[PDB]
Amino acid sequence: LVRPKPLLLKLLKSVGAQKDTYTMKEVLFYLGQYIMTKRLYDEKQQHIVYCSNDLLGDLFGVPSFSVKEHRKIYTMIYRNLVVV
Amino acid sequence: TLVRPKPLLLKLLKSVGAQKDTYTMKEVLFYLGQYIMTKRLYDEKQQHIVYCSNDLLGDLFGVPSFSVKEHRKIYTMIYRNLVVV
Amino acid sequence: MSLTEDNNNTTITIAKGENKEIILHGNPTTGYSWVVDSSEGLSNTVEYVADQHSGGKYHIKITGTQTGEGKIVLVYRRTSFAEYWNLLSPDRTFTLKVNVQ
Amino acid sequence: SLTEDNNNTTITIAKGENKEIILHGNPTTGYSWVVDSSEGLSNTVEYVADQHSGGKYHIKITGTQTGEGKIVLVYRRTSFAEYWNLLSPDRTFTLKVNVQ
Ligand SMILES: [Cl-]
Ligand SMILES: [Cl-]
Ligand SMILES: [Cl-]
Ligand SMILES: [Cl-]
Ligand SMILES: [Cl-]
Ligand SMILES: [Cl-]
Ligand SMILES: [Cl-]
Repeated sequence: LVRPKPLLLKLLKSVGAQKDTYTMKEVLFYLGQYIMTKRLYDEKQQHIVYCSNDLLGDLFGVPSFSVKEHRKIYTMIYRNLVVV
Repeated sequence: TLVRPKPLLLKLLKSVGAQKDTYTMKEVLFYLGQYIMTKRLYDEKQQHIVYCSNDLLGDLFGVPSFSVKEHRKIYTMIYRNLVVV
Repeated sequence: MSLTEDNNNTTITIAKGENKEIILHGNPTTGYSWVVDSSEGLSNTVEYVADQHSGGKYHIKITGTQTGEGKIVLVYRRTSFAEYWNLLSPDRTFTLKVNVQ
Repeated sequence: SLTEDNNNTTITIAKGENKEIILHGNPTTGYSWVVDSSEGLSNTVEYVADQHSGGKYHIKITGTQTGEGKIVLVYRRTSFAEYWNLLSPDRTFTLKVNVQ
């Protein structure tokens, strides 16, 4: 069970999230919703997420990241929540 | 295969970022999928079931819900909502 | 006699043509089920059996069909909307039947 | 070698015999030919770019088990949803089985 920090919380809520406390599974779900809805992934290599002009970029602190790098993604997410 | 969506379907496609009046079928299917995903209209436990009775999608398909497994039914409902160019 | 969750990531020996049974608890009312992700050297059947006295058990019956080091991988999964929706647009497919003599 | 001409047909090889399937693809699009299933056969897949645009996928198969075998190849591009799903891995059960 985790508590998203304000910027991450704002992202999740922009795609339907209601609460303030989540499981990691839920956070990952809404993050996926967010990326898919704003179509941030590259068309030809769909593991590449471009976010340099998106709040997700500010949040993660990157211009882009690859979905293949699982540990990195978990790390970037963990930096932006408090483990309740 | 180029198509022109009728007004309800066009309103749906534009609500998820489409900006044209003419589309390929590939594009129509993509945006319709985006729409269902974004509004989470599908059932959580049986994710091929889409509930749309209180939705614009239900109006244009004329159903309370449908299953994504029924391919020919889906294509039929989509085809009734466009005209091929 | 039968393998269960505790036999995960182990090695067993069977005779070609011998049957063995894997039994795993599952709850398909959630939409998840046990399915064969991959196998080699084996044939199989999967059956759900409700607990008669939540959920039930998946019985995966395997049969050794080719001599050698075989393997079976099962996954407890639920098909996603994205997966169903993708199937409306089929990918180009090449199919070749091969009679091995 | 076999090509798209041989799609949806049946051939007969001997156990241990090799055959090559050659299919055009263009991985600069993100698509590639991948093996969907391969009963009775072992295989290798290699892409060779057209040096003279795309290129050719070489799928070498070998009869590894006497009987009615089959290979299915799909020209596909992994979707974002498929990548993202792997961040939440499904429970798996694995059993090595030495068949005698
Ligand atoms: Cl809460
Ligand atoms: Cl890649
Ligand atoms: Cl237009
Ligand atoms: Cl079902
Ligand atoms: Cl129907
Ligand atoms: Cl062992
Ligand atoms: Cl989707």
